[PDB]
This record gives sequence, C-alpha cells and structure tokens, in this order.
Amino acid sequence: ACTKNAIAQTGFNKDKYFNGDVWYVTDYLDLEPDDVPKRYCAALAAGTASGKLKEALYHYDPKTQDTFYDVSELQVESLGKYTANFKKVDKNGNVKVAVTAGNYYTFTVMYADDSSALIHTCLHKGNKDLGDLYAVLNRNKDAAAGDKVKSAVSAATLEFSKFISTKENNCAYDNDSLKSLLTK
Ligand code: HEM
Repeated sequence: ACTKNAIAQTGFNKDKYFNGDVWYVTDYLDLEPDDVPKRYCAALAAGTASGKLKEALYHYDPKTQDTFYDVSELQVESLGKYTANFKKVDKNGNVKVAVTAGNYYTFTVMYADDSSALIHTCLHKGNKDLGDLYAVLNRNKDAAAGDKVKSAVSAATLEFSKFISTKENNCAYDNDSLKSLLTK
C-alpha cells in the first residue's frame, strides 16, 4: 500500500533534472521495508527524447544477480509530479514486457539540485504495489549524501539515518545503456 502524497520541490527545475544524464540511487527507504531487499543497486536516466519526457531505469540485486531495465514515458500531473508507464527491455531497448495497462509508477521530485535529488515513487503492477519508496540520488555514484539532500530528507519528516545505503554492494552500471534507452 502507498500512503504518501509526496510534495514536489518548490521551483523544481525540470530541464536540469531531465537533461539526459544519469542519476544513481545511493540510499533508499521503503515505508513497507519488506517490499524491497536490504542490498540493491539502482540507477536511472531522465530526459526529453524527441519531445517526449522519458526515464530509463536499471535494477540489479547484487546477491541474486536479478537484472532488469525499463523504458518509461512520463505524463505530467503537476510540476515535479509524474505518472509513468514502463516497458521491460533488454539493455538495448528490445521489448521484453510491453507497456501494459495497470503497470505504472508515480514519481515525485521532492528536492533536486545539479548533483543530488530526493524522489518518491509508488510502483503499481496491476493490483500490487511496492509501497512508498524514497530514494536519495546523486550524479556521482560514489557520493556520500551531503547536508543539502539530508536536510530535504528531514524536511519530508523522514530521517536519513534510517535509509539503506547501496554503497557496499560493488554496484557497477552501464551508463551508455541508460542514456540510449531514453530514445527507445
Ligand atoms: C523511477 C527509482 C526507482 C523507480 C522509478 C523504480 C521503478 C520500478 C519499476 C517500474 C519496476 C517494475 C519493472 C518491471 O517489472 O518491468 C520496479 C521493480 C522493482 N523495484 Fe524499483 N524503482 C526504483 C528504485 C528501486 C530501489 C532503490 C529499490 C530497492 C534502490 C527497488 C526495488 C525494486 C524491486 C525489488 C522490484 C521488483 C518488484 C517485483 O518483482 O514485482 N526499486 N521498480
């Protein structure tokens, strides 16, 4: 179940966030913690591709080796708040699971600057969801969370001390695939 109406950043700068580049998840918190593993790797690219707002996602469970990519088309609900479809793809954008009614996620950018961000997502796959999931992002896959994004976590009435870090998993990412998937 999802329980939060995440508030988007006041003055969110969409062009900077959706610039075609990659964001790495450094830390995450699911309010239903058993919905996601305790060890995980994830990243995304976000950009406009031929006028369309897109995300490309990467998930990797470093223990099981379970790997999947997704291409998402985003619709705007309000500034910084989106509803996204998704199709599961290989790293080259070939479709494994097509866009499907009922497979979507909400995506809210609660805070962002040029290097760091705090997002909320509620994933739905038909009648199931994956709980309220918060993620701390950085442009640099190895960056420790600075005071700015930790402050945003506090401003959301959360505590960064409770987030689970992705940093001790040897995560390695295919940035080229994520960039190219924006077009697919
Ligand atoms: C737009 C940051 C993220 C977004 C938007 C997101 C979105 C998604 C989407 C769209 C799927 C379904 C993929 C498919 O079946 O084709 C998915 C699955 C999954 N995500 Fe995330 N995710 C994000 C971050 C994470 C993180 C950080 C964790 C735990 C850094 C996580 C754990 C999972 C798990 C375990 C699944 C599998 C669910 C299942 O088997 O039903 N995700 N995610």
